[PDB]
Amino acid sequence: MNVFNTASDEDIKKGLASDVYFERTISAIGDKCNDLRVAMEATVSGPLDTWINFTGLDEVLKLLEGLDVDLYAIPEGTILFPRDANGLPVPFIRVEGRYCDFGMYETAILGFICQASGISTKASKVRLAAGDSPFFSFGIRRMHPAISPMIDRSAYIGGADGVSGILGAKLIDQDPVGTMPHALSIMLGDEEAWKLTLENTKNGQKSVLLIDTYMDEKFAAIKIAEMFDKVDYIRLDTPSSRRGNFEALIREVRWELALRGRSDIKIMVSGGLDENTVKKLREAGAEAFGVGTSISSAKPFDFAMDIVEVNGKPETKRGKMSGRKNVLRCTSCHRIEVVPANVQEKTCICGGSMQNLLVKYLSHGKRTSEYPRPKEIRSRSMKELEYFK
Amino acid sequence: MNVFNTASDEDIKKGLASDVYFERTISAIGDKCNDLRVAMEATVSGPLDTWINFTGLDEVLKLLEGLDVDLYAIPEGTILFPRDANGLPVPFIRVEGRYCDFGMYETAILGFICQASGISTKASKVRLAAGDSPFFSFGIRRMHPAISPMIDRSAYIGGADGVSGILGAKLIDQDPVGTMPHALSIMLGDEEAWKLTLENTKNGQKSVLLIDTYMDEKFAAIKIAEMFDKVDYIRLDTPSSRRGNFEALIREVRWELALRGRSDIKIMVSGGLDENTVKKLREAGAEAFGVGTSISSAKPFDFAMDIVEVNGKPETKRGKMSGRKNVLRCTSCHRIEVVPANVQEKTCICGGSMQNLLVKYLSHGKRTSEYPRPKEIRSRSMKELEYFK
Amino acid sequence: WKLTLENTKNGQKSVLLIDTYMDEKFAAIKIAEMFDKVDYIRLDTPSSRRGNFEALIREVRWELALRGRSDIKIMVSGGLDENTVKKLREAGAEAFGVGT
Amino acid sequence: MNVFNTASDEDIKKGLASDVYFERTISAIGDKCNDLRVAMEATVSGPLDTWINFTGLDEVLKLLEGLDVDLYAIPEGTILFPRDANGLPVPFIRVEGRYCDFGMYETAILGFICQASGISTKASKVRLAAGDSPFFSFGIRRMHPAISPMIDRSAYIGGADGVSGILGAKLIDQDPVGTMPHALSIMLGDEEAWKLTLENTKNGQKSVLLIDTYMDEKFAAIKIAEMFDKVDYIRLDTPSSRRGNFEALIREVRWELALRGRSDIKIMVSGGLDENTVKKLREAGAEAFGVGTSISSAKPFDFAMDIVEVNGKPETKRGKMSGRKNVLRCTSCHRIEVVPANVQEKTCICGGSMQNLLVKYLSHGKRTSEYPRPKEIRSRSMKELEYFK
Ligand SMILES: O=P(O)(O)OC[C@H]1C[C@H](OP(=O)(O)OP(=O)(O)O)[C@H](O)[C@@H]1O
Ligand SMILES: O=P(O)(O)OC[C@H]1C[C@H](OP(=O)(O)OP(=O)(O)O)[C@H](O)[C@@H]1O
Ligand SMILES: O=P(O)(O)OC[C@H]1C[C@H](OP(=O)(O)OP(=O)(O)O)[C@H](O)[C@@H]1O
Ligand SMILES: O=P(O)(O)OC[C@H]1C[C@H](OP(=O)(O)OP(=O)(O)O)[C@H](O)[C@@H]1O
Repeated sequence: MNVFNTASDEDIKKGLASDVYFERTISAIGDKCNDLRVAMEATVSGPLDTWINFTGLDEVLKLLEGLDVDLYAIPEGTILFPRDANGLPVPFIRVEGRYCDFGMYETAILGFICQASGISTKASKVRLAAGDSPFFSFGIRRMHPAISPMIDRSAYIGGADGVSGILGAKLIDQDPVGTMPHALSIMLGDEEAWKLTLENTKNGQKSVLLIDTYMDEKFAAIKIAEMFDKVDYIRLDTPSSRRGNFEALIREVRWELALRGRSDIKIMVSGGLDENTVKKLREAGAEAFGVGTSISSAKPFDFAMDIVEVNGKPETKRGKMSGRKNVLRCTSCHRIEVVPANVQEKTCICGGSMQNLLVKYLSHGKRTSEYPRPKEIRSRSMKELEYFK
Repeated sequence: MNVFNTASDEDIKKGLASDVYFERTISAIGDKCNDLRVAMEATVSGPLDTWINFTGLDEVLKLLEGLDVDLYAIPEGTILFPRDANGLPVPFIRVEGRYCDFGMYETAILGFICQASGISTKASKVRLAAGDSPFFSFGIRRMHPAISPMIDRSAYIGGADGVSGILGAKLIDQDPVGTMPHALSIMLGDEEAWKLTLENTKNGQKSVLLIDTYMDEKFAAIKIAEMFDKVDYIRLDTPSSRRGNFEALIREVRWELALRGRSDIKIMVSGGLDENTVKKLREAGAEAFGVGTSISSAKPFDFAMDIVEVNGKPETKRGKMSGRKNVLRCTSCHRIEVVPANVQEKTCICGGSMQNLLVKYLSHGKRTSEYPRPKEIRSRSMKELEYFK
Repeated sequence: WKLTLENTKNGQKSVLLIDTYMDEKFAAIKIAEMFDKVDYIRLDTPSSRRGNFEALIREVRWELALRGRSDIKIMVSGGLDENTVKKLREAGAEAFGVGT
Repeated sequence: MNVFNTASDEDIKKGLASDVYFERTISAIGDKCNDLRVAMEATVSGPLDTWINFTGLDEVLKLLEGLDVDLYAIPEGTILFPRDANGLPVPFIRVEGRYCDFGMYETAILGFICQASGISTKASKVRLAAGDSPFFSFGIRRMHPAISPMIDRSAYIGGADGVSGILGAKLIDQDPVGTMPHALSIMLGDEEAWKLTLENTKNGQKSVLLIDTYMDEKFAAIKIAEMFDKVDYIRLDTPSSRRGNFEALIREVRWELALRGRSDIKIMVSGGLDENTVKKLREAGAEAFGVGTSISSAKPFDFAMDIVEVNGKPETKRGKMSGRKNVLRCTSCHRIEVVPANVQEKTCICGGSMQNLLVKYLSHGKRTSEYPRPKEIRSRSMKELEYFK
């Protein structure tokens, strides 16, 4: 109950950020609440035609910490498919305890991993397409500001080299990235805007000039070459109506610059980009990318949380598989097999042994380890992404 | 800088929930900041093959209130296309003042109207498809909890009769909606779960029994008919793997019940529904719908904010149209024409006059009127939706 | 443009090719504030620059009207069909150059 | 200004075969005409999803010869893509001189290389499909007679073994090809027509009998086998309405003939054929092909001519790349790189060096060499086609 239409940390920790049916149900359970011990696993019902970059667990731990519950989960930054080598739904997190003790957090728990995972996953796809070239997350403006930090966080972990959001950058412990806007050229004109921008580019940072405000990207690039020398990048946000063939335009520009002996001036692009768009433009000559919407508004994975066991006995509903289970992965080929919890390791043909990926993060509500910082996590994520081409 | 990865009301009001390039630019503008008066209009670059249910302005006013800026906008709950009768981009909100005075809020302003509008718009499409039958917003679990209230808000305004979120319901001033979950049947069994659920259904509320936990929807429905009498609804969340032909199953169930003289038992459905899904199931016999994901994770409209005027003179970049402008609509056929601000009304062939829709909400940072409550807004929205079949 | 206007004769309408160097939009504004008796503005916009020709024509027509020059008609050419011509005429074009 | 609606050699040399805007413009340039030295290169805007067999330069030289202009160009019969290994538009001909001196010839210059190149290119595709079997150009009847010779010329150079046009054949210095028409059978009947045709087949030429006039190709073939002995070919122009499955019919015919010990009688086909049609029929058993329309009316490449330099300084418009340039090709793999004129050779990975393909054909209006005859050119063309499967 704050200024904007949002739930505060307090609200979500109090369980006010959830569906009423939960508390109403717990209430209905009454005295029986004490003798109701369950284990619930979270699986992906959502898109199965893609792998996923798991992200958002950090938020889950911050919420369940303190409650008398054991919590297992796959570490953020891991990349794998929603179904194992044999089509078994893979459980990303498991929670054990009194149903009534944490049941009202289903809503929040899902929310913390659904949207985030979609975001980190899209960034990963974009990462693969950007290759050795850098791309940055510029999409918070597309979503509610209240969640601007988690977006950049997942984007970063997903593979984004940098991030534009102030708070998101703070969260990942990196300096925000940002270039002069069109606004500047509209108010002061290109010449004065570029001068101001070059004069104000500081530290170990590269100068970048926005050139599609008024002129034709081609002639704007020439004008800049003959007007300034120390300019690292030329950024193009070319209006879609002007974007007849972006690839061709980038080439035209690159040739014109080389002709004037300025092949040193790199080219950056932004505005409505994908893994697809990014890949084709990088092949055209682009070396820096600004990616937003496609990542920030990435569709969320449809995670579901279900009781898979009741007071030690396997129990579920139709469409779900009962029993607590582990997620074994080949330390070599990364083959994955979902198995019953009473199986820790297994022999993986080709490579070696399959060890469990599901790690215990909470024990009786207490953190079993120190949670990794974002940079550490995206570090894992990139090694992880290496296995997907 | 709070517990979860979110920006607090304080953070966003301080402008910490934005791209660094803004402050960095303002800073670069320096002394010139005082003599830089601009007017920026917000237009939809996003999906143009659809109309839109504008929503989120409330958040914008709560943010800009206090600043020396005049603000015009189309009222939330209005429904129209992103381009006028002649393909001119329609401006949904206009802001006038010193660029440096509010420039850092571009990020937040967009975020407040992009995601929300997508949500309210999808709910509207779902509304049209539900007809006289009720549908509720059950999708917050799919997104970050921090924004669970704004989601239900837009969903409600979009046409949802009810909402499941606790905070969202508080915000719209309506009681949250919710039915017994599968969890209850897994822990206590159907028989005991249905009894508990019927015993705990109170007030002017209708009883609803979740029947797809263990049995076949068909036989579960029969068992319920011969077991209880006062049961208003039968809810089916049938697992997709069991959903061979949902329509056919609903019919099978409805016939079986009628045969046993229980045609009074209505049928509710939920789980992966659209305007499409909802329409076909309503034709099959469903009378109540639970809709989530499709609405809560609805793609956002790609709003852009651009300077359209500088110190009284028309000014913009390529791909944008300069000058402050009004949005005139036929009070009859609702034909829309974007025109230069110096045109208040116009004659609309067929019907009568075209009046301006862009209303001044803030004058020098002060609210020019009392903002409508959600119910009032969705009331407008439904009259508005009436014009679209 | 000066040469072209100076050499337009007889019962003929002046037409200025504006997509050589600038952005059609700003080139149109520059022309409005620079010359008065100009009957047409011709756009042969390179395909690589033709992201959405229809939208560009509109942008241009609005900009000109804003400056009270709605009298300046718009002509188009370059890779046109019955299809292309029909959609551009609906966008605002009033003269077409059709070849290939 | 002659009998038919055509421009005579005189008319085109006088520049009457062009758009008025040229002379009108030159005139407008006036006194400035003397100090306007430009270099214009011709590039393909046209179809880029295919390689091209350049043809028509011969006509260009015959027109520009005499004028004070230097002219470089890729030799006719060369085959390559419109864009180099890196997507740079490839210039096929360059002209240097006073703009006013030759500017009015843009129209004609393009016309000479646009239509022709399309024709030679299609013939090349047909060549590849005909394999070691011969195909002839029979399509002049589809286009205006005034240009019947240039059509056969390009068709020949493209790979056609022979040509039907009288003048075109004269131009390539080969005897025209031609078989008895249906007309003969309609006027005299098959029996008398075939006799006449066999009696009048002379020199080192093969007898060919048109058999689809009256009978069923199958029985007509049998009748011919048992009626004549020295018959080299059986030609089928089967009406499309009778062409249920041409491939199957050819087989039926070939079997019937073999059964009667006449497998020596080869089969020729014609009428609405492509690279596709030709390939499938050759696999069915056809050994000779008559191809017209598809080649004679082949779509033209959309060549454009643009000033790429003005008085020694690089200059162009948007969408074009400035500066005079060379077209380097790997003498091995035939990799192509468009480069600035000040680069003659380059090292081509894999194979060896890349030499320039753009050759100087005119120097101050004077031929720098003796132009190759058609046969010589198509000889080059076939070696050239060898690199494309
Ligand atoms: O999140 P980003 O990747 O930065 O892009 C978000 C918007 C903006 C950009 O268009 P605009 O520049 O707003 O205009 P237009 O659609 O005309 O190209 C792009 O086409 C997307 O629709
Ligand atoms: O937001 P909602 O409309 O409620 O639905 C969100 C999820 C859940 C439901 O599937 P599950 O019941 O989780 O399982 P399954 O996919 O197997 O049907 C549906 O198919 C969507 O994927
Ligand atoms: O016969 P017309 O209708 O006049 O047009 C013929 C060519 C030229 C024009 O392109 P260019 O201006 O040559 O270049 P681009 O293809 O890059 O647009 C058009 O796209 C056609 O391909
Ligand atoms: O240039 P050519 O390859 O020789 O073909 C040109 C025409 C003639 C032939 O049909 P006809 O024999 O005129 O009649 P039909 O279409 O009925 O087969 C073929 O189908 C093409 O349409």
